[PDB]
Amino acid sequence: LLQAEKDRRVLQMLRENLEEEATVMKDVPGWKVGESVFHTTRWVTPMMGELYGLRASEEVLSATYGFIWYT
Amino acid sequence: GRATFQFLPDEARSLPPPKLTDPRLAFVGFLGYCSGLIDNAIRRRPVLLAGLHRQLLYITSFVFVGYYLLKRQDYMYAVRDHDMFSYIKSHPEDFPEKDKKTYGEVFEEFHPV
Amino acid sequence: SMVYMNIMMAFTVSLVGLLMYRSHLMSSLLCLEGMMLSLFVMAALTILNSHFTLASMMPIILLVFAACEAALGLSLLVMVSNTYGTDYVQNLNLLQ
Amino acid sequence: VELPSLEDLKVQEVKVSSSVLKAAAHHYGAQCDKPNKEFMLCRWEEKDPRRCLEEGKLVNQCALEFFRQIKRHCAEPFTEYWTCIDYSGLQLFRRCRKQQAQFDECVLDKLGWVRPDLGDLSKVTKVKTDRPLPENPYHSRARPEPNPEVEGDLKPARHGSRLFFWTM
Amino acid sequence: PFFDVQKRLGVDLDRWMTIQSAEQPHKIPSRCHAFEKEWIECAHGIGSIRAEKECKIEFEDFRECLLRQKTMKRLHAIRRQREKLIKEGKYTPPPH
Amino acid sequence: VAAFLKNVWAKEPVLVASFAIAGLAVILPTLSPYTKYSLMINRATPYNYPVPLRDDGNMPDVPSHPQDPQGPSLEWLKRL
Amino acid sequence: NPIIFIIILLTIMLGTIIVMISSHWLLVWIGFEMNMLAIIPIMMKNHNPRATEASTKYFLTQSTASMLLMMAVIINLMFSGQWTVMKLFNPMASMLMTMALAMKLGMAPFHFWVPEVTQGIPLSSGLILLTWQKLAPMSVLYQIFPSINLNLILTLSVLSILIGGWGGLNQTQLRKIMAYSSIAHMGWMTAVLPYNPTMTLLNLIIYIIMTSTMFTMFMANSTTTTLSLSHTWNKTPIMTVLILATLLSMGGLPPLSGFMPKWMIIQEMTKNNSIILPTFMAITALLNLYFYMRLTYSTTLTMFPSTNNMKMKWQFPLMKKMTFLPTMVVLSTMMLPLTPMLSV
Amino acid sequence: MNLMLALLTNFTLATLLVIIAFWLPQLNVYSEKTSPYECGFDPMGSARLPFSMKFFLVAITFLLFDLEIALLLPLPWASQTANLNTMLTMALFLIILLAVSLAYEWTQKGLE
Amino acid sequence: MMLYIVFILSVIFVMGFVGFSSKPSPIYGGLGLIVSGGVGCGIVLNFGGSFLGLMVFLIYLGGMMVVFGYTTAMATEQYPEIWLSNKAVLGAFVTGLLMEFFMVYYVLKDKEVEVVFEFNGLGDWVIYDTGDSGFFSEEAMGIAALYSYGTWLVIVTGWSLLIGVVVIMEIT
Repeated sequence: LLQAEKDRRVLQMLRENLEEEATVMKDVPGWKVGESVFHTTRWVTPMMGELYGLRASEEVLSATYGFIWYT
Repeated sequence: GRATFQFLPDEARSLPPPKLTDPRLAFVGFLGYCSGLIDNAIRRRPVLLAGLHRQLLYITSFVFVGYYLLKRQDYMYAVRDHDMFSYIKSHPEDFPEKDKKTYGEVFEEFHPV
Repeated sequence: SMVYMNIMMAFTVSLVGLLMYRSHLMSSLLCLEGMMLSLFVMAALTILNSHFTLASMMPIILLVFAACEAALGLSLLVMVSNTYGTDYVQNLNLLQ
Repeated sequence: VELPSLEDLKVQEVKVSSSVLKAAAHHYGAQCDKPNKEFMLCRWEEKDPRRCLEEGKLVNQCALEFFRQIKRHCAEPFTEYWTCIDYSGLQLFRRCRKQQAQFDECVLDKLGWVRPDLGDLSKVTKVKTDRPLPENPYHSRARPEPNPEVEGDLKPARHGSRLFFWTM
Repeated sequence: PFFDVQKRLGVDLDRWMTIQSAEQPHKIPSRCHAFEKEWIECAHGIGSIRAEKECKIEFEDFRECLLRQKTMKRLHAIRRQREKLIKEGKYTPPPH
Repeated sequence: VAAFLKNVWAKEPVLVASFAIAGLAVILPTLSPYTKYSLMINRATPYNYPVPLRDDGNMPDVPSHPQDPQGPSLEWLKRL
Repeated sequence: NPIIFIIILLTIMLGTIIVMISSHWLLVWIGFEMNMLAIIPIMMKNHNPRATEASTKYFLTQSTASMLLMMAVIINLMFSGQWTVMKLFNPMASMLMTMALAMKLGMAPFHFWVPEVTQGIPLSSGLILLTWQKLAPMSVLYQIFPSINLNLILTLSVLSILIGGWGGLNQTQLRKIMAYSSIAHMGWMTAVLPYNPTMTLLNLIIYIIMTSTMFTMFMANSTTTTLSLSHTWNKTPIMTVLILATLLSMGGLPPLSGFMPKWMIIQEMTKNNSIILPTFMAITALLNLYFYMRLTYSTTLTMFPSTNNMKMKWQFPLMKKMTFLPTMVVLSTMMLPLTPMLSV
Repeated sequence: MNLMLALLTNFTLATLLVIIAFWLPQLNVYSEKTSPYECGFDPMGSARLPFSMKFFLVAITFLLFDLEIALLLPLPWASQTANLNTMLTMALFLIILLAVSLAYEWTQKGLE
Repeated sequence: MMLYIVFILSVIFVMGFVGFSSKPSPIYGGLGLIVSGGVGCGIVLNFGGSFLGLMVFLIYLGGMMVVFGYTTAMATEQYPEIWLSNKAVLGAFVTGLLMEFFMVYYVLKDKEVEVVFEFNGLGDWVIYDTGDSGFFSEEAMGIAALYSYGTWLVIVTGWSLLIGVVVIMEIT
């Protein structure tokens, strides 16, 4: 149960970090919408920079460093 | 080759083996037979034939060892070949059959003095 | 990312004129016994940020000699300055 | 890449604290096991938790009616039970041991449940095969082709070592 | 010369710590774990001299799983699609 | 030799208390049958998550419902 | 004291057996990390004010030599993250391997050392043990063998067999003269190494024997060249035909076995159609011979027997296995096209 | 994030309190004569600190017994395993490898 | 207490060295280490590895260095002046200090300059974690205790130390 809550939280999380990306600019020397940095195709757990963008304010700082240095 | 860190594998059964009276095995330990004679001479033996118990046990050692080592050498040159033909046999595209031409054909240079 | 270019510029601590020289050998031997932590930390990240879970002991074994051995070579530095009282790399006597 | 839309989302998450969520949590799974073990096999057996969202709404569903069940019959002993365990640090289970019966008085009795002491979450189980058991494993591109072998026969050397002269 | 005794007789000297996917005592993976069993599957019956000019595909992404070298650049290049235009419209997002 | 063992115990009765405990901790682990219980407990603690296998035909044991008769007896400890 | 000297002197080869037997980059660190730990006391035994200003110029010159390596192990732990022992997957590794590993062997540079240690170790007994440390490293280079920048391992070679050659012509002490021309024979075996790396070992064994049988001969009292003059009219003349039956064979002339490595090596280094490399090596080991001639004009020319020097006693050293070697250090040429197919 | 708040709090009381003790009367207007009368009751004392060995070894001697009781440290985490015999058979080796390393040197401590 | 509290340690660390990597009168050499070692054990205590950090204090920084400092009373330097002593140490310093600074200045002072220093982005700690996880002692070096699989790794280190003393019982 606990996990079936998370997997939905990231797929929700990518879409907003994509759908709210592809509507930033569509540039002629830009990128295709949601390409792959790899050749191979399957689901590979994303890097922190994927979920949180350059947003980089606080709730990030409480995510990556959240567990370490304290309750 | 395979069965690594083996002096020789089981596949060496099919080789002659290199039995005695070959000049080398005789020669092997000859260079020891001129070794034994040294063994005295360094210390001022001064025998030049001293106890036959030192003046032998060399000749016993070399030819045994020289023998027991030649058994694998001859092997190795066999596994070398064996892995060659079996490659030369396949890929005949890399191995042409040359034609036959006598001399009604070739010109040389032709530069006499 | 960036933490791999520091610490690396740190591991050019070698700098060798200051690895054998100049005198007060104890300064030379020092930058050696701290040449570690450039080997250690650098190898305490790459092991860690990706979960190897197994080589994790290796960091421990990078000290256990780095202290054991570098503490040997201290010993000689008594024998040099026992017979002298000043280390002073400037002792050349055996020549070529 | 293909990601599903924003939809089949915003579903009903069970919203409760982490103290109550461990209050029952125990009678919970031992008696259900209808989607959930099966839902594991829609992950472990085939990865990429994108292709498999469906039972996620089944396993999330089982909980909904569970906590919706318990609210009808007895919430009074439960509400008082997860208060003590919520009195806190570490959330031990050995402080509330006394009240463990009061919650479980009629639950195992009235609505007919059982205390699954040590047999839960062990005894690696089975489910069933309904979905196609997938071939075409995760990435799985191509072979490629190996080396033909060599055995034949073993000759001795042909003419003897062919080095420079060195007959034999 | 590399004798490889641990092949002949039975013991394991090391051979376990060696690669990124072997055991990990409680069975916990690495991040790029899943690309090992992909890339070793490629070159095994190979003799490795054609490997370099044969596989090379299953290797490169594996080198780009490890360092995230590219995805970090296509990422750093969203900071140029937005955050030069902040004043020019589409603040993006609406919070929340 | 027992006169020796009493004539080092009139002089250095210190390390002798270490040897006396040096062995007697090496020997005993090969004796008392309480051990090898110790290896059974320590194997059964589920650090990880059990993953249910696929059942087609057998399925030797271990039904869907866990509390049904499934597998070994770990409850020899609960009474212990 | 006497027991441990066989515990120490055993742990060395145990230091170099974990080197040749291992799969795993860590162990080839620990492996020749415990030589620089376990070599040092041997230098000492008579506790003099050279050995201790020797092994300390050795120590910190094999300390970094190691400690760079551990930096070029952990590079390709980043890239590819697979240890083991194979090509190094990244050029900053290898170039930081091979030219920081040349410190233990020392090659063309990185030798202001080999003469500063081998000279003036008060212990000449051996000092035959500095034929191990030739044998630990090579048992890496044979494995890593298909990764080198290839413009280097020759460039440390060809600047070596030259620089170790000229080094000695100016020398008298004969612990140095062996120190020099032991950089030389590190010029042939790592110049080959990318082409067919066996027919290196061939030069490696023929080397361990010949330099071995020198020292065991240099052990009676012999130290300085002009103490090898007082040799033939004093100790024994059957000694002098020996020291002339090797020192000549060691630079090599075809009826001996010293000619055996070259004769085979050039079969290899041409056939790869590099014929402008080997002459310059082939031709430079020439003036590597003019040590030995002019060493050998010391002992057969009856030069001023020492003084009234009367040694009426016999000998009690350990000649152990000297009564063999210069029948295998000389006469083996007639025997073997084995060495290319025997160790292979 | 509150650890460093609990450290630089501590020093800053201490690194304060030096100045309010050492420094404050240090600029007071009293006499404080520069005479070389200081360095009590060994008035002059002109020498180098000589090497005194049995001072030295008690440094080295420790440093090595120190290491392995870092190696020895992860016993109580390793008491939870699968096959445990490779522990008791192995764990007890380090110790005896420590205790041996005593007995040898124990022939000569000297005056320690 | 921003996201840069890691980058601010290392560039103190990198500056921790150059103090004793030149020529400081080595009773201040230590004070170039125990800062560097300290900040060093600082950096490692992020990333989640903890036990392995808190040891460097115990086995090295605390335990080892004191021997390095318990001598340099036996090799004891002369009381010439020390530290600022001879006019030479200062010349070698800054050009190092600026060399990362001038590096750190336009390494990224702008969008990118240029390529080799431009493939390192900054500021979110892009890689510094992944997802979530379960727990084993932590996950990572929480299980650093292998007297299981590791054995031939110990028994060399176990045996290589035992000889450490014999060598040093002699030359002493």
